[PDB]
Amino acid sequence: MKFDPQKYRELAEKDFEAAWKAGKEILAERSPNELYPRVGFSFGKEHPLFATIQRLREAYLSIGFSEVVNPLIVEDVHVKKQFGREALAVLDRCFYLATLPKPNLKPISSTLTLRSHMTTGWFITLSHIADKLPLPIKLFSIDRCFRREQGEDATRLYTYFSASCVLVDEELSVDDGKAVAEALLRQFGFENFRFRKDEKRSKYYIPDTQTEVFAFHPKLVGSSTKYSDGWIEIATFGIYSPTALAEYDIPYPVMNLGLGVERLAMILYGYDDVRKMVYPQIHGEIKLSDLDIAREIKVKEVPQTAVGLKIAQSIVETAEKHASEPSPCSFLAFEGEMMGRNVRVYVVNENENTKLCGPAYANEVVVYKGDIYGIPKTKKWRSFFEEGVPTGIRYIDGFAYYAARKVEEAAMREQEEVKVKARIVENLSDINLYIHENVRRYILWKKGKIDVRGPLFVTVKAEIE
Amino acid sequence: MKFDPQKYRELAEKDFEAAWKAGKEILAERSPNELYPRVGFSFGKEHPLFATIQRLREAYLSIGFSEVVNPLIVEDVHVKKQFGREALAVLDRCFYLATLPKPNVGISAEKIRQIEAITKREVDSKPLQEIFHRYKKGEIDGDDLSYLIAEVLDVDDITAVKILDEVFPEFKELKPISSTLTLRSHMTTGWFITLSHIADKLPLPIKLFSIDRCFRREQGEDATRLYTYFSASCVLVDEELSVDDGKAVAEALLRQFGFENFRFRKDEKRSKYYIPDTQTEVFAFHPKLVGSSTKYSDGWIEIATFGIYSPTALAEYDIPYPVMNLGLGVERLAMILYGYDDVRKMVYPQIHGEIKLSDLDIAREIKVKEVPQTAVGLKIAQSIVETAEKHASEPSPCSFLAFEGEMMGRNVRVYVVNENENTKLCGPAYANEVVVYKGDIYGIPKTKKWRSFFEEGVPTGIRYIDGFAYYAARKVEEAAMREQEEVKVKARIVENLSDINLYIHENVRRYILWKKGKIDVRGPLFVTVKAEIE
Amino acid sequence: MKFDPQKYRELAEKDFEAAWKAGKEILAERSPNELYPRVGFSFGKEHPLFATIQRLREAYLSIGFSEVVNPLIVEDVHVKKQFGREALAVLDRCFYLATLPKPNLKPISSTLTLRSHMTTGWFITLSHIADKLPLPIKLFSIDRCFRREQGEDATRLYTYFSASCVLVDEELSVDDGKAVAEALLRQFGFENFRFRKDEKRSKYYIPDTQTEVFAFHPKLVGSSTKYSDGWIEIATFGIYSPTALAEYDIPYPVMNLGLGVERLAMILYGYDDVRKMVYPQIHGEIKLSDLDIAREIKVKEVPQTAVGLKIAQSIVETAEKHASEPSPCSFLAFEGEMMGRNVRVYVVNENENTKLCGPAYANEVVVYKGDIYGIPKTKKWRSFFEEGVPTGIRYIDGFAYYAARKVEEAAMREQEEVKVKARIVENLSDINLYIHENVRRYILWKKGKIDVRGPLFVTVKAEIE
RNA sequence: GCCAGGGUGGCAGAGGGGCUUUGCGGCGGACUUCAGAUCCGCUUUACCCCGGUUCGAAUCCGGGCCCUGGC
Repeated sequence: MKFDPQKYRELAEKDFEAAWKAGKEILAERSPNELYPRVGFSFGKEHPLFATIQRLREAYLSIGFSEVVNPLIVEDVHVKKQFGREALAVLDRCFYLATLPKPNLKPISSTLTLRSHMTTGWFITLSHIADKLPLPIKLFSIDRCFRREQGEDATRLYTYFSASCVLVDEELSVDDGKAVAEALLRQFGFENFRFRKDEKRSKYYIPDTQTEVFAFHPKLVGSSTKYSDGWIEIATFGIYSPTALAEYDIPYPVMNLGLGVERLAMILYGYDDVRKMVYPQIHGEIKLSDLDIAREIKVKEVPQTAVGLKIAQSIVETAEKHASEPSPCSFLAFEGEMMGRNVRVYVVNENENTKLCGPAYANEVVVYKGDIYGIPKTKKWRSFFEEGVPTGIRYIDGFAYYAARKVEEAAMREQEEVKVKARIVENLSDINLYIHENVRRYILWKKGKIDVRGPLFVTVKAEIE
Repeated sequence: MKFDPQKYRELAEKDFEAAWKAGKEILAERSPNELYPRVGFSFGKEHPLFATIQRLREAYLSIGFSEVVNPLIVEDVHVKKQFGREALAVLDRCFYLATLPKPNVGISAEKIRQIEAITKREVDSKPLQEIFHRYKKGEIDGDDLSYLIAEVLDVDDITAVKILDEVFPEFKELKPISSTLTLRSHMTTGWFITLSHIADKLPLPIKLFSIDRCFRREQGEDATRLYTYFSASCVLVDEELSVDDGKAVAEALLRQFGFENFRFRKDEKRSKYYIPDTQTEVFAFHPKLVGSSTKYSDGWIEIATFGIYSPTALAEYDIPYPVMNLGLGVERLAMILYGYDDVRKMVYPQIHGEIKLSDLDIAREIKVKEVPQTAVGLKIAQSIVETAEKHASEPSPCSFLAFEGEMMGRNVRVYVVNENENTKLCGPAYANEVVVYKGDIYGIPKTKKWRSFFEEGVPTGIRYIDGFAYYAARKVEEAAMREQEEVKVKARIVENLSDINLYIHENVRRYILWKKGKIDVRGPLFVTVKAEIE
Repeated sequence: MKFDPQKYRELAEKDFEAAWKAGKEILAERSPNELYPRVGFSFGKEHPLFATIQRLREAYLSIGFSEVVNPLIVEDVHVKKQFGREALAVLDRCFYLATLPKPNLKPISSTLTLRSHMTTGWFITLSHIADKLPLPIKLFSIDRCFRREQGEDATRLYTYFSASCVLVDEELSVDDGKAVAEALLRQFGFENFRFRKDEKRSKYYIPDTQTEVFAFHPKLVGSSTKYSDGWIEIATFGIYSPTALAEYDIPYPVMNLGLGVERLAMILYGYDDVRKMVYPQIHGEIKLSDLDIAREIKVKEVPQTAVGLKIAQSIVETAEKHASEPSPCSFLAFEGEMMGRNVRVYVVNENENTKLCGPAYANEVVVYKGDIYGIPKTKKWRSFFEEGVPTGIRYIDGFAYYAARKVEEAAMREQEEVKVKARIVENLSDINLYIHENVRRYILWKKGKIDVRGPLFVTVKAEIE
């Protein structure tokens, strides 16, 4: 709480030590659900796809290439202008745009298509600058492309990100391509590169320039796949053919290297299935840490009065040392006034030969691997207690609150005697604990279980007058 | 050049000052095209649109929202689910995905095909009535290097393409076929699908954001709208919600971009997917706008919009809780932060010829054509100037000694003179320098009449005599190889850069023209270099 | 609130419109202090110094230079090794490190000094790589330096940040220096550069290489200073002398360009006084937006019961249209049961000839330029209402809550009649409004004022039975 | 959305059924010239897109777009 400088300032000159020790008075007194980790901050988390995209941007910028937004929607005539005759084939893997005619139903296609790869737009862009700006021109762009590859999903998606670039100089060669691929891929952890001529020999690439780049990443050696040797095809590139360049009045050769993001991303953040990486939401991949699930386990009924706390608090203090004495027996826990009149708290076990508290009064709730267990701190369960996140809430701890807050109900009810007992524990409920319905449905969905059980056997009587 | 530590140590330990001055020996003697600005490092620049998007990411992240990738291509059924009846008005402003069907090589064009002479161009090879049939079952793009290179001989596509053109006119009868698939008009269309899968399996509140592309038609014009755009959207999922929660987010978001005051009016559209009376329009005030030419003189501009999804559509996806949705339009925000008036010019500049090259960049591109190739040549010119500088007002004729040394193992002596009389050694334009100012290349002399071109422009540091000098030095150097014995190079008047030995790659030339720039480098240089090589 | 899909899902098929309109039922009902802008998110803000540092890093990286941490604490023998004879002078502007001897008081100096500029550490670093790594070597670093410049503060501080770099190649010249300075400064908005030989001709720089770079920034033209012409000295550089290089076995020339951050930062974020930029906290520069001050203006006593709200709410609805009728007069506002018994709310003015409500019942509280005003939405005050942030809380609005929550006190008090009236308003208090003591001390410190005054003249009687 | 004047080559802007401006600038060449000017040759003979009238349209009529004096 807000204190007074002087007080402590002067109170210090007298006896420092006792002044220091006094400090503890400013610290707040926290109720159950106001304690860690039932309380904590949060923070946004980014998507591996996008993250990688940004990483790609800086990568490209880190090597001279300036950013550009290339045309996305274009007329198929462009694709035709680029692939000479082989263009008919290409237009099959591409989509077209169809609109709905204004009824004064049935969609009407148009010559408009979405670019399959970045290269379709490059020529459009380069046409306006290849002859005006000073050479060498280095441009790059990381945007969306659309492709109808068989029109499936099991293999690939309809929309992907291309991390493309183009180099424009008087003299170029398959070498400049290799050069860029390296500089780019190195910044991502790749260490060794191998280039092999692409067989499909696409017509838009000067015959025999089209290459396929293979890179070595240590993060892949020993991978649960064929990429075990560490290598993978990561990018392709070539030099545009004078044919296509001419279609747009571009006088100089052009080197174009383009890499698929989704793949890099999977490699970078360790995903096996593209779809499960980019669309985790849909493919049920939602996840919460043990710590998070912990924070979600809260007390249901907590003493409202400041007295109730110090009451249930004691209720526990007793059963901690007297959970042995054979019953019938009794121990006074608390004595004081609340709201208006004195009260006494009792803890016993009316049953014959046995123990005051059940063998599970001191079991702690802890989370681990997605499960909410209820277990005694025994060398047996250790691991769970040293790799999971313990709630810090024990059976008694959780019960006592129900008790204390219960006499509180009678206090303002005019009563004079309350019987709050508890035998078995078949869930969190029986222990004055809960979790939001959404986290329940969570654990359920994640096929996780909640083994919160055990014989508590603990009764508490209180009398107000 | 490299030196020796030991040496320099043992010389400095005794006679310091002497070592110091002796340092100059390690520096390099740069030739003309090796001096600033003729040389420079380069760095890449970011595109404003993308830049803004990155900021947006951070901005959202900074306020608790987590990134996500919503579904982009979706079945219009979803729209119909989100707008109830009015769903029609929308789907008309949307694009549908059409695709080319396969050329049915049977039935329709099989009967009237096997009645004539199928193929003639010697190709033979067993009837690929099956390999060409797999084309109706499932093929691709790079499959053209499968039914040719490995079928009827002929590598890759040396004949693969034409055998399809001159033998099968069927391919030129294809037309895209519409479908039920579309391209989201706004991030919202995809939010329902994404939220459907988690709105109840994750802890509340749920804060998700995504900055991705969307598509929409609008009078099919660019000066009225754009075909594709970016939406920096977000959704807030919690039990209790009110437009307040929408305002708060908006503020906390825009506040990271400068805006200092916000106002929220209700949107008259009252869209169906939003609870009635919640679809708010958010207006924010940003300084950069105040006192501007745009319609945002006062500083206020509608920057985003938001509402609370109608429990009607939530059900269409089994979402029990209410959800808040705020959507910022990227391009605009970009335009503001980076000062652009016209969207189109902002994002697609290259196409709209909004290219530019600062003065310094032009200066850097102005090189020196003829440059001495020998360590001797340089000195020759350096001196040719050295003398041409001193003896500048000597009534013609006359002559002066410039350089006397050995070049390629043959003594040489170069001189600077003037043939005519009744004048001075060098023209009144020998001292002019090439400076770049406001996009033009000038050939002016330092004067209180030109100050503005030296304190705002960027001097190349090259003067007529400098450029020329280097030219001559080459000539004399060339003769020292042609084994000649007397070359007298001369330069009268200057019309352009050529008459000075200065040139600029063609593209830069074209750049200047495309920008309506002028190169005014004229003047009477008048100078000759007589060099006797033995 | 959490609704049921089916219900609305089916309820929709019947009559959509009425279903849609029904939606408003899930929206939360917000109390006064739960409304915007009395509620809102927050977010960290970065420091212009650091921000600039980072900008510098990327700048350097953007041009090939790799990062390095150079020695900060070093023996003055190094400075000596570097400045030949002129070193005695240099050691005056530098600090030394002194420790306290272990008493089995009086600090004991040592030969240890903190680097004044980056150059002191460079040689140390370069010595280990200049001959091993492949040329050209490009390194940079942006860290702290210490200097005893006259030992003041009015002119400069004891600690500053250097944005330094070094280039190591076989052939170098004052040109490479200029080149780097440009590439670097351009990325920050500078457009034109001019270099002039530095007079001090420091001995560690090959005689006549030491240069001073001047850059032109449009953001400066028309500045409230001599930097009006747009130019400013931004960085200095040179080529190390063979003398010093030899002291560390470095065989090749070295170009070193170093720029002062604090200055760039001021230029970038528009600060006139260094100290007020980097240490704003100390030099009392704390600031809050009108919007922020707004959020801080809250209601002090708000109706606890759901009834109280709809009560005071009406209390206002009446005085909105009946704040005219001459008094004595009366108007019934609300009639209903709360907690257990019916109640009626009355609003009048027992005084002779006058008006029911004071001429200031409808004045809105709004913030502007750091001041909390209380004014009527009149064409006169417009600006304030269109450039400041209006609370949305009007005199009545704020009072009514006090009223409603007041009958609420009598309701659970057994009473049967409450007189809640209000005449003058000499502050927020008199209007059931407040601001945390820290914001008060704020406005005070910022010499801002709170003109919340005006004749409210409004009484409210309620009777429970 | 609505009255109307109009939508010509790299730039400006005259005319108006087919022949047709002009100036600037540019492209190449010529000069006894010591200063920013001089002369000769030069382009795709230019006038949105779809129809209509016609022997013939950039110049006449309808529709789709673009600037503007305006509602």
